[PDB]
Amino acid sequence: GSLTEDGLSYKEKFVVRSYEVGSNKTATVETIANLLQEVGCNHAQSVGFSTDGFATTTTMRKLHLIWVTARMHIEIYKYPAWGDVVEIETWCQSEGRIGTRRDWILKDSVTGEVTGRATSKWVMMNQDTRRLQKVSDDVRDEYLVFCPQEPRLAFPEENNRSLKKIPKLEDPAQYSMIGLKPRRADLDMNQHVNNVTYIGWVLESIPQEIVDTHELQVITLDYRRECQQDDVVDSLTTTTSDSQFLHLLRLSGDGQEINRGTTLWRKK
Amino acid sequence: GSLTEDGLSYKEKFVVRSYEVGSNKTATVETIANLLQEVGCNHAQSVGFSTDGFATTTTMRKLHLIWVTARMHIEIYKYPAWGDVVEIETWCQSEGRIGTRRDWILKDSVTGEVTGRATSKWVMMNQDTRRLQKVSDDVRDEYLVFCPQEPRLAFPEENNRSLKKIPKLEDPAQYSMIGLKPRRADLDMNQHVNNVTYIGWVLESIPQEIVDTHELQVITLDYRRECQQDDVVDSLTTTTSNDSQFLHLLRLSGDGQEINRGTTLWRKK
Ligand SMILES: O=C(c1c(F)cccc1F)N1CCCC1
Ligand SMILES: O=C(c1c(F)cccc1F)N1CCCC1
Ligand SMILES: O=C(c1c(F)cccc1F)N1CCCC1
Ligand SMILES: O=C(c1c(F)cccc1F)N1CCCC1
Repeated sequence: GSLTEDGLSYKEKFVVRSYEVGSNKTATVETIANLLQEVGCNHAQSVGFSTDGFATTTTMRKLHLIWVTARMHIEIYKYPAWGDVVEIETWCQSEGRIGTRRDWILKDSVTGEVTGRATSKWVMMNQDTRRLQKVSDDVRDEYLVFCPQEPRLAFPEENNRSLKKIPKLEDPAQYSMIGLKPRRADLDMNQHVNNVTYIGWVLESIPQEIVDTHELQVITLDYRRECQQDDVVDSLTTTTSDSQFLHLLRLSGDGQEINRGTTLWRKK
Repeated sequence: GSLTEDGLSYKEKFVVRSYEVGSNKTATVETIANLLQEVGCNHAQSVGFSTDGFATTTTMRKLHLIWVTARMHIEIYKYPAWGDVVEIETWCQSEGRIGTRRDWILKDSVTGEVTGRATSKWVMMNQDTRRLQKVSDDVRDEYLVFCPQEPRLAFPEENNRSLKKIPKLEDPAQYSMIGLKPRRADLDMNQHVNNVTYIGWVLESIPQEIVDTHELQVITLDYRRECQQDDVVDSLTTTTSNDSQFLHLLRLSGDGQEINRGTTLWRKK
């Protein structure tokens, strides 16, 4: 991978691996999400930011401040097949004192056509107290020189799927997958659960008949709380309708919410 | 990746990814195992085999026969760091009518030194009845032209740790991780649990203090029964021992039917 000619975005090519594909011989949404996360790491390394998923500066490290994902939105038109090369382009943009946004464009290396796109909202948080805070001007100026100055949105449409309010699922849920625990392969280098695992856990409550006859087109996921290594999760789904679903991840014991989201599927 | 000059082995280079590393900022043993599996797929594709992990010929497809892993053995000297390029070389060899063997050599692309090695035993099985069978001569002659004729072993040693008999763990186990279920990310393109998942499940019963102070040097794993998508697994570990050795057992949570048995060796960091 490498920064583009203007140094305001990053591109990387990936060959789809054998263990990265689902039952339709194409990459899973979790493989796509892992690749967006990997290209985001390489963009942060290529410009001197901390490489560990938190994209910190020496100022943030001193203050014990990290960037955390608050929302992930992904739309896939064509899943790359096993052996195919996918080219992902990523860039960041400041959203004032609210936080940062990271966008992605997925393309077929052979045809050059857009096969998918993603957007994510990141917030500043103290790693110890887990207390969110507004972005300070000392921090803003450190990353602004690596962002395009004019708006560059992967999802430009005025009021679109990526910025909608997600409601809380009402009990009883139509579908559920209970007793979900993370293993060591689900943890990152800092022993925290990888944000791609939450996507897999959300999709675990989608019935197999939907997976066998439909393809996932859109997924929006809000991150409210983190799941610890020794926590147990319950995944809940209800049909709100193409097939649309409302999702909810909550701790198995007290029922504390960790995630909420929506998925949209198309008939194959 | 590509077949070597003689067409009797395959090489491929991989860059270690950010989500592929553990707490030490180096590749996990499951990432290594996934890469050996990927280079094995590409070797099978480069010479005309099925590619779905079963390495089948038109003869094997007609008879509903597949190749399945019976044993996996891995020894790692240095785990590649995040960003490092690892070069893996793989080849196959016939073991008479017992089955096939697939071997691997892991090297650092910059230094050219051997950082790891693996060996695996594969058996012929009917897809439907799940009944093992000896390798027929019609099948042998279809893959023998893609194998070295003289023996080429990743583990040559006269007395080596890849061919030892593994005993069955006695209850009560010293350690255990109970209620392990596979999710959709644990399944392959044919909806079966990926062989690498069993390795992760075995390591789940190893206490965190061992993982934090030791590095995994050797892992031997026997595959006895497959875990279905809706099965639940219990992982059991007991210390058999500067080095730490463990005896492992994977069994179904209900009836206690054995699915895997193995051994791990760890050295102090
Ligand atoms: O400060 C950055 C960042 C950037 F603004 C440009 C390039 C690389 C970076 F890590 N980020 C905040 C969270 C999302 C990424
Ligand atoms: O505490 C978290 C969080 C995390 F810090 C890591 C993983 C998942 C999480 F929900 N958040 C609150 C603000 C949005 C993210
Ligand atoms: O028949 C093969 C094979 C081979 F013998 C040479 C090259 C590629 C192959 F898939 N195998 C069966 C078990 C796994 C390897
Ligand atoms: O029943 C299995 C098996 C399988 F066929 C697929 C996956 C895991 C398994 F333990 N075996 C019998 C001896 C060789 C492996």
